[PDB]
Amino acid sequence: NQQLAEETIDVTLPSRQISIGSKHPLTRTVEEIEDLFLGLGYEIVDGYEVEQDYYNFEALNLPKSHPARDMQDSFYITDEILMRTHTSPVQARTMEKRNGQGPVKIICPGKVYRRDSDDATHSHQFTQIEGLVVDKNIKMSDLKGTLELVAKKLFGADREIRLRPSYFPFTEPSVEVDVSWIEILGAGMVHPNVLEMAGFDSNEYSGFAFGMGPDRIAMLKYGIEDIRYFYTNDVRFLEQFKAVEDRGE
Amino acid sequence: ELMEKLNQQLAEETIDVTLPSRQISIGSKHPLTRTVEEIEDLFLGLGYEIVDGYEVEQDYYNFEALNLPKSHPARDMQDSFYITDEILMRTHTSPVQARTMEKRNGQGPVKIICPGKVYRRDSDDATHSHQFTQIEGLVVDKNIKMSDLKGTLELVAKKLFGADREIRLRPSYFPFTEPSVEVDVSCFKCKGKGCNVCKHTGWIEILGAGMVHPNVLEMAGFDSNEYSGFAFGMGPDRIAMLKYGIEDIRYFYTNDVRFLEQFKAVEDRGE
Amino acid sequence: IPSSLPVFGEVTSGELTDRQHKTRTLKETLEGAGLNQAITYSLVSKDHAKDFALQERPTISLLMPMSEAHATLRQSLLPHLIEATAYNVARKNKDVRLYEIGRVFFGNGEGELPDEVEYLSGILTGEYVVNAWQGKKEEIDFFIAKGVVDRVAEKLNLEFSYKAGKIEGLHPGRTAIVSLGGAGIGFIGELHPQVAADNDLKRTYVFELNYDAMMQVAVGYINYEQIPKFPGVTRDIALEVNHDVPSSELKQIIHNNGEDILQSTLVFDVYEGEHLEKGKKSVAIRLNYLDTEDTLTDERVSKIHDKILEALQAQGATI
Amino acid sequence: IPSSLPVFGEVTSGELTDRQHKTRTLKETLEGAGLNQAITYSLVSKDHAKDFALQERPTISLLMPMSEAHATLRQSLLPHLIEATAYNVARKNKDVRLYEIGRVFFGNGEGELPDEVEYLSGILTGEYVVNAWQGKKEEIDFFIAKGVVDRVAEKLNLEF
Ligand SMILES: O=C(Nc1cccc(S(=O)(=O)N2CCN(c3ccccn3)CC2)c1)Nc1nccs1
Ligand SMILES: O=C(Nc1cccc(S(=O)(=O)N2CCN(c3ccccn3)CC2)c1)Nc1nccs1
Ligand SMILES: [Zn+2]
Repeated sequence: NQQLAEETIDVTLPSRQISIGSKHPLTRTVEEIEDLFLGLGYEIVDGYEVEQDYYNFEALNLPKSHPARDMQDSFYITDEILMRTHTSPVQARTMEKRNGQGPVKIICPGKVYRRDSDDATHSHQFTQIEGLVVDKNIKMSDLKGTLELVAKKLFGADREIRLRPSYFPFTEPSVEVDVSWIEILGAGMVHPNVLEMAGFDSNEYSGFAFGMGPDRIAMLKYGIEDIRYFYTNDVRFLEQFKAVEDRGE
Repeated sequence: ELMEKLNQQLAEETIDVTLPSRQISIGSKHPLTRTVEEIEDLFLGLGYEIVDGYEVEQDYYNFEALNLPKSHPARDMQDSFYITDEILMRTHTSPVQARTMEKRNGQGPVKIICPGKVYRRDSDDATHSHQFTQIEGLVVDKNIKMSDLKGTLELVAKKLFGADREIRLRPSYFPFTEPSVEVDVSCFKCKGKGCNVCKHTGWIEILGAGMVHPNVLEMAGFDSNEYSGFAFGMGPDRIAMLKYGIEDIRYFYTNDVRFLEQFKAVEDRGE
Repeated sequence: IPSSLPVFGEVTSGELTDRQHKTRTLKETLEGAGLNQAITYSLVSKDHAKDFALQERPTISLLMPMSEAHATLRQSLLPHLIEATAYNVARKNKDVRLYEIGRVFFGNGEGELPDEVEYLSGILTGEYVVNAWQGKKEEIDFFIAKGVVDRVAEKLNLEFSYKAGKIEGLHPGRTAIVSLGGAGIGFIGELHPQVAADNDLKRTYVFELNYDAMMQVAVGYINYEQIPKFPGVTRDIALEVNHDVPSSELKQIIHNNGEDILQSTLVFDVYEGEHLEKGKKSVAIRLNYLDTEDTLTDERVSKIHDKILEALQAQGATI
Repeated sequence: IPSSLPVFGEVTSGELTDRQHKTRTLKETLEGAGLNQAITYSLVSKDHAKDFALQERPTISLLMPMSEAHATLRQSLLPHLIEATAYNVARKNKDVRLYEIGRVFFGNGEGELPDEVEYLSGILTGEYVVNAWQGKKEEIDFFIAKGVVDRVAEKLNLEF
């Protein structure tokens, strides 16, 4: 009677917050790409961050002579061991263990290292997702198809993309993809020396591979102005990434 | 000044770290939801879509579209919860597959998974609930064969009961499928020669399946001279009961927290 | 029959839809806050079927129930969640936190399929945090129930608002209507003392939300904004106001007058007692000011702050 | 170029491993308790590389560091988590809850690849619970840090 009137609350007063942590935006972009590839039958594979030059370079078609293996550009620890410069060595090692038997269809996320000064667009440690498909009649159209799915997952389906011939040691033919223009994915048909070295028969098996950089994808997607924000862990940064996302309206 | 307070801290501030931690409580996922999610995961990685639709359904989709003509012994007003002569609580998740099939206008592939609540006009007890959960699947494409069914049902039994699970296919009859089977998993308890779970049989029934019947394809708008299909169903309630030794179905629908809060943690495959 | 797997020539990546994925993430969030997933019967008794319903909408009854208690489709998740709470409490499970996502059923007149609507609901009673040996015992109250409904909105990237509402079966004094884009989507409230007493419960809180409404909102991608380069300025105010003015009202007045720099507002204290005219309360509010493009001069702040004070004063809110 | 997708005649369900699944799950449960996922630099000063090591093992130093800050691989996740916390506090974020899962590195010496070990760590300071109008202010103490570890073990079905 008065009970109900005396126990009147102001229901608009601050609620007792039960706080939510955030998933790192680099991790978000990773997971999303994994989930895409899971549903196509791929395996996500994880490997060593400190690698042999065989796996990081040699197995990737970068012989002793190559500008890529320059001690000035990579973080060596001995002449034979280095902070890996990409997640390709996990893909090269996974291939060899398959023993000439496909299909391989793997996605390899993780931290990669580049001997460089850090600034707003360069971190000496950054993230990468690589993928590898090896199977009997893989053709570049198959690559193109997969790349459009990746773009569609990252930036939505109406987002305009651009495919440009290019060149990498470990693939041929090769491609770069821009999104409307900004580069995001590098990819190609795996070079036969690369199949041949990890014990596939390049007369039977073809392949395609790709890399992209979640640090860069995320910066682009959100307009994050400095890559180092990812590795500084200011909570005013991280807390902007609590919520779900949809495609949109 | 500072070293003096640092030291007094050091001397004063020792705690018994074995004391109860300040708990940050986790709620549970319902055991029925857990089983439903792992089956979805399995199917997602194979290219399927997870599809939901109506729980109150029309006779046409629940029955007719599924090759139970107005005649049939299952159309039975006593076995099913009707609301009118035409509209009933769905008895399985098939009507959702039937409707999705129909909207594909005779074009494949169809590959869908439909989890959800289903209803039987039944008194409840340790082994019957009038509202239970089902997961159906439907795959329809051009050369679908019964060996393709088998291979898929096998991934299902592995997903639920372990990498070493085998399956067994026993002849049976359902109106919507043909050939039809009931499917056992080998017992995950006793390795062979029998225990109380598999009832000293070695084999536990967990699924029914079959090749979709032409009439069902043709009614949906598909050409059964070019398209074939398989479909299957399973009961998360039964599965979870078998999996965990839960002894009474109604424990799922009572929401005793001393039952629920048992199911907080992750699982794996042990050795 | 040998064993094979179907090879699909239309290749398509299997993925949760957006709604499906949001629902899994949401259930992770609820669970992460201590709430157990309930699963209840859809069919209730015919006199329960309209409990907590929003619209008068017709109910759907079976032609031949197996059981008077399962005869009509619920128009609300709460009746069986309240029962499950009563059940638990009578078993001396005093701390009950449950949520459900589940459908409710409104009749579409005769011989049509009803409207099936997905709801998120839950119910809460007992302690939220306990550690006896340290004297910690946080009883579940309306505001922690609010905190759960807010954690929902936060995770889904939505904003809800709250306004006192009267819902039969809830405490008239501790019931809020929850709104999204100005539309009512649900409510949060303590159970009516009489309903709780019937069920032998203590202080118990439920919330029910139209999850379909929630899921229709397209949120897009997260909006990242760089961290402000410049520090803001905080002023506190203590506003004497008639006891029934909701704090939302004062916050709105402040935003309405806060021009470009008023960033947010936080009530940090409410005082009702003898040190203050009866029928008045004093509400203390922290005003936070911020320019992303410049540093704040005391004088630029004072100019607006004075405007805000006057608007408040003229709407009956004494400093 | 035609756009196509490769059709694998050898059919497999793409799924997270058991370990991958526990990880995603464990992360949600951490986030659920209010911890933000941090990602830190693997390379620390040679001087910090052995901090909190369990563990008396050789560290792994770069031949040619670019920075003294980033010269040697960490044997602990905390130095850079503490660093991030200090940073936040200096920037007046008083409430910092971070967890990280990431690797630390132990020398196997002698031109062998190191032991890379996945660690779960985190760091906590400030208030855990506030609602000031109600006078709720629950400071993070040792037994809340304990609750977080117990929630980890709870979730993974481990007995610590
Ligand atoms: O072939 C690949 N991946 C691949 C293909 C093309 C482009 C890229 S990318 O954009 O990420 N890249 C990273 C490396 N960059 C380099 C590195 C050295 C030399 C030239 N350029 C170019 C951009 C990755 N890896 C394989 N692993 C096993 C077998 S094949
Ligand atoms: O065909 C199915 N499902 C299906 C196939 C076989 C076995 C089962 S089952 O084990 O769950 N079943 C459930 C129903 N039970 C019934 C139902 C009606 C009559 C007889 N018995 C038997 C066991 C389900 N769905 C389709 N949707 C669209 C086209 S085909
Ligand atoms: Zn057995």
